[PDB]
Amino acid sequence: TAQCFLRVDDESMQRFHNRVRQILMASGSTTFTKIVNKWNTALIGLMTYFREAVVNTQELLDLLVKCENKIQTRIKIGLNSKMPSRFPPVVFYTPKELGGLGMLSMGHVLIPQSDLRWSKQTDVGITHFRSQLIPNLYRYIQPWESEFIDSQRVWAEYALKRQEAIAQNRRLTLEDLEDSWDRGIPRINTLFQKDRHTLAYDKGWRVRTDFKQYQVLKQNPFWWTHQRHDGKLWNLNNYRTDMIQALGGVEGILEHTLFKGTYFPTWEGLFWEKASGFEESMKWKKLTNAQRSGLNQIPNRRFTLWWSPTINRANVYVGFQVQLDL
Amino acid sequence: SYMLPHLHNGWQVDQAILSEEDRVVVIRFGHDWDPTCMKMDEVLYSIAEKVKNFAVIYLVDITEVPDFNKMYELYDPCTVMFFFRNKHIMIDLGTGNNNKINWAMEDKQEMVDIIETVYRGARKGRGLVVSPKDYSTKYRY
Amino acid sequence: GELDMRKIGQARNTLMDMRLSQVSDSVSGQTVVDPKGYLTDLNSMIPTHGGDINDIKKARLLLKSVRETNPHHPPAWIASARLEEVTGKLQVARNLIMKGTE
Amino acid sequence: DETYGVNVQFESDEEEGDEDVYGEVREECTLSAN
Amino acid sequence: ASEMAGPPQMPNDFLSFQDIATEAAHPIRLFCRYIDRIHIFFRFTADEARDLIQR
Amino acid sequence: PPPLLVYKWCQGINNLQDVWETSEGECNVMLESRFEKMYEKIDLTLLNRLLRLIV
Amino acid sequence: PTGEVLSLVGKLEGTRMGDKAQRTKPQMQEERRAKRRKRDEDRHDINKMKGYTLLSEGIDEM
Amino acid sequence: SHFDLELRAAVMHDILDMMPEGIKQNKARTILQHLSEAWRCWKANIPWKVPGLPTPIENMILRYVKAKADWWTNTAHYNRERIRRGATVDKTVCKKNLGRL
Amino acid sequence: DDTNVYRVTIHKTFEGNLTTKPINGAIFIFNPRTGQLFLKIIHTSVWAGQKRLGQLAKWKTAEEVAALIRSLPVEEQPKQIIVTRKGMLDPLEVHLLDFPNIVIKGSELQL
Repeated sequence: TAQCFLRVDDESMQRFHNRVRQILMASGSTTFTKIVNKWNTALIGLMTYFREAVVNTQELLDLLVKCENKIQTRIKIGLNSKMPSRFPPVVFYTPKELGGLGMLSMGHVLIPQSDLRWSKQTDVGITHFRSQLIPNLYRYIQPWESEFIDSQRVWAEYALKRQEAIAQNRRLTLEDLEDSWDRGIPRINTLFQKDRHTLAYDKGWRVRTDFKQYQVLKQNPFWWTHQRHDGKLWNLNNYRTDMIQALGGVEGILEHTLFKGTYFPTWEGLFWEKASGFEESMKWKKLTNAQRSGLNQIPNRRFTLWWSPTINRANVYVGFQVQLDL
Repeated sequence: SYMLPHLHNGWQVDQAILSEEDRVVVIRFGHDWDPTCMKMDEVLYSIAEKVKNFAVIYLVDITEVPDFNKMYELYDPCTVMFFFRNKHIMIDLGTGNNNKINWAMEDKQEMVDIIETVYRGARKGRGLVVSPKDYSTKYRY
Repeated sequence: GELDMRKIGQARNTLMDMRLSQVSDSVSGQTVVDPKGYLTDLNSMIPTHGGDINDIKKARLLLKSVRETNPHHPPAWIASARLEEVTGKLQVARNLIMKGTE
Repeated sequence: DETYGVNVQFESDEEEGDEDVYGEVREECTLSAN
Repeated sequence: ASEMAGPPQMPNDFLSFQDIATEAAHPIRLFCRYIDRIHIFFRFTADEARDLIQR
Repeated sequence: PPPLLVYKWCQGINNLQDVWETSEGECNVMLESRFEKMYEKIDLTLLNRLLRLIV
Repeated sequence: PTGEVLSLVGKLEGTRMGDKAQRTKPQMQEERRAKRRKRDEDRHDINKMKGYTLLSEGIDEM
Repeated sequence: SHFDLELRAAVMHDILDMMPEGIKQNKARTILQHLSEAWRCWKANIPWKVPGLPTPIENMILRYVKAKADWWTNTAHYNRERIRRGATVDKTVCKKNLGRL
Repeated sequence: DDTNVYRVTIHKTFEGNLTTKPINGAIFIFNPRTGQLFLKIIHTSVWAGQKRLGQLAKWKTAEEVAALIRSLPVEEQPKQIIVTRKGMLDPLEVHLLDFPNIVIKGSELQL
C-alpha cells in the first residue's frame, strides 16, 4: 500500500565528514596503523548504522570516496613528500596480520592486471603465475528490513522450540537452534552467554550508553547498541578472505613484500614481534617527547622496509635515480 | 619591549658566541619591527626561562649588524641560528636547507624540542642533527 | 540604598516551596524511611567476622588443587565444603560434597 | 583414611571464550489524592 | 494519554490501541518522544481542519 | 535499536485506518520538534517536589 | 589507470546489498559437543541418583 | 592577527615613555608581569586589584585589558565560524579556539 | 621434580574449626648418570602469607633452580634439564636465558 524512501540526514553526513577532518588534523605525528584503525572504526559505525540509506543516498557515496582518498593521500604524504603516480593498492588493502594496513574499502577500486602476476623459483627454475575489484562493505552488510523480518521469524521459531523443550523437561542445546545462530535483532548468540542472569537486571542500558557521551571524552561510534545485549550485528571474516583472494592469494600478496628476501622456507611458522625495536621497544621509560616520537615512528620504519620492493620502483616514482653510496 | 639582550656589532656577536662553553647559543637575525620577528621573539621570550639551563638567546638587527649577511645568507625576514663552542650546527628540518630556520613557528613546545635536540647532538659531537619532525609540509588538515 | 538581589529570589522560592508542600499534603501514598532507624539497623548488621576475601580466594584455590589432586581425601572435601558454606552460598558446597561422597 | 600428605598445583587455567561451558540455554501501597 | 497507554491491567505496546474506535476518537493518532525530540502524527477530517485553521 | 524504531513508526503510520484515503478531504500531519533547552531549564525545587512522588 | 578510488554512483546496477553476506558457525562447535557429551556421560550417575529420594524410595537399596 | 602583540608593545612603550628614568631600570619587568596577571585574572573571571598600584596605571592596565578582551572575543568567534563553515586548520589552532570557546 | 614444592597438612579438631598447616616441601634435582640429588628445602614461611598466586611460585622455583645452577661450576652444570611437570619448562625457558647452552625439555614419564 505504500513505499518508504530513506536517506541519511545531512546532519549525519556533516558529522561523519567532521569526524574524518578531526582524524586527519589530529593525525599530526601519529602512526599509519592508528590512522587506518580510526578510519575503519568510523566507516564500520556509519555503514552498520545507516545500512540501506547509504546506498539510497547519492551524495554519501561521493563523500565516502573523497574521505577515503584523503586518508590514502595522507598515508602517501607521510611515506614521501612527492606525490607518486598509480600507487599500488596492495599496501593499503592487505590484511594487518599479513603486513598490510588492513584498510576497509567502500569504493570501486580496480586492481591492475599487472600486479597479480607472481614468480617462484625452485630447483627446476622460475615459474610465473597469475590469478577484479576490491570487495565492498555494503555487499557484506545485511539490509535492515531483512534483518527485522528474519528476526521476527527466528524468534517465533525459538519460542516454539522452547515450549517443546519445557514440555520435554530439558534445556535447548547448541545443536538445536543451530541453523539460527546469527539471526534475530537480539542475537541468538547472546542467549548462551554466562552472564545472562546478571544482565537480566540491567535496565535503561540503551539510554545509559547514549548518555555516556557526557561522561567519557572519546566518541563512541556504537552509541546505539551494546555487544552484551544485542549481540554482534555484523560479520566480516568473509570480507577479509575475499579481500585476500581479490588481492591475488597469499603468494600474490607476498610477491610485493620482502618475504622472499628473508629466505624463510615457508610462511607457516613465522610470527611478527610487535613493538620490539632494537631497544626492546623501551615502552616504559622517562624519555623525552622527541624520543617517544622516534619510537612511534619505528613501526612505520618496519612497515616501509617490509613493503619497500613494491614502493621503490620507477613506475611508482618518476625516474630520479640515486644509487645508494657503497 | 624585547627585554632579551640585543647585540649591536660583530664584535659583540662574536664575543657572545664564544663566551658560552656548555650552552647552545641561539641567535635571531632580523628586524625587531617585522611581525614575523615579533612572533619569533615572543616565543623565544616565553622559552627563555624554560631553557635557561642549556641555552642562551640573543637578537641581532640586520641593519644594525649587516656584516654577517653575505657569509650566513641573511636575506629572509627572520632567521634563527644555533651555535656551540664556535661551531655552526646544522639541522635536518626537511625544508631543503639545514643551515637556518628562516621562518616563524608558533609552537614553543616544538621550539623546546629543537633546542634540546641541537644541544644533545652538539654534546654528542655531531655537527649536523636531525629534528624530531618534518616541516616539508605545513601539516594543515 | 542597595538591593540584596538574592532576597527576592529566596522569597519567591520559599513561596513556591510552601505552596507545593501544601498541595503535597493531600497526596498520601508516599514513602519515607527514618534515617536514624535505618542507620541503627545498618550499624547492627555490620559483620563482626566473615573472612578476608583475598585470603578466602587463596584458600579456595588451595583447596580446589588439594581435592583435584586427591580424589580420595575426605578431609579435603570436608574442608572445601566448610569453606564454601562459611563464605559464599551452599548449592556449590552441596554439589562438591555429593562429588566428594561418590 | 587419614591420608596425610597433600600436593597442590597453582595454574592460570579456566580460560574460555565466555560462552556457556555446555551449549545449553540455561533458563531460570499505591498513590491516592484525597 | 490514558487512551494511548491503555488500562493499567493490560498496557498497550508502542503503537496500538485496544480498539479502533478508541484509536479514531482523537486527532492525535501517534506519539513518540525520544530523549528530548517529539514526533506526533495527527489525522483531521475537513471540518476539524477548517475549524482549527479558523481558530 | 533506533532503525527498528523507525521501521515500526513507518509500519504503524501505514497501518492506521484508511490513513491514505483523502477523497472526502481528510488531512494527515506529521510534527517533529525538539523541546529547546530541556536540560538547562529544569527548576530544581519543582523537580525535587515531583521526584518526591515517585521516589 | 590511476590508483584513485571512484564513486560508486551508477556502478551498483548489477549488485544488491545483502548479496555476498555470510553468517558464521558456532566456534569450536564439535569441541563443545564433545565436552557436553563427556559431561553428560560423567554426570549420568548424578542425574540418575538426583531425584531418587532414598527414604521415600524402596528400590535404591536393592 | 597579531593585534594583541601590537597592543601590548604599544602599551609598554607608552607606560615606559613618561616613567622616570631612575626606576624604570627596575620596574619594567614588574609592570609587564602585572599586565600578564591582569589578563590572566580577567580570563579566569576573578577579581584583580593591586592595593599599592597607582590609579592612573591601574586605569591604563584596565584599558589595555578591555581592548585585548574585545579582540580576543571577536577573533575567537570568527575562527569558530571559519572552522564550522569548513576551512582547513591545524591541531594547535583548533585547541586554542576550543579553549577560548 | 617440582611437584613436592608446595604441600599442606590438614589436621582436624572435631569441634570448633579445622586447620590446614602448610609444611615444608622439596625441589628435587636428580642426576641419572652419577646419582647426585640436590633436594632444595622449601620452608613453610616462604609461602605462608606470601599474598601471591602461582605467578610467584612457578618463577620462584625456576629462579631457585637457576641460582643453584649458577652456584654450581660450569663443568658440573648440566646441558639438559628435563622437568617432570609440564607446567614448569616455560618459566625455566624465561629464567635460564643466560645459559642458552642448556636444553630444557619436559618428561612424558613421571617419576
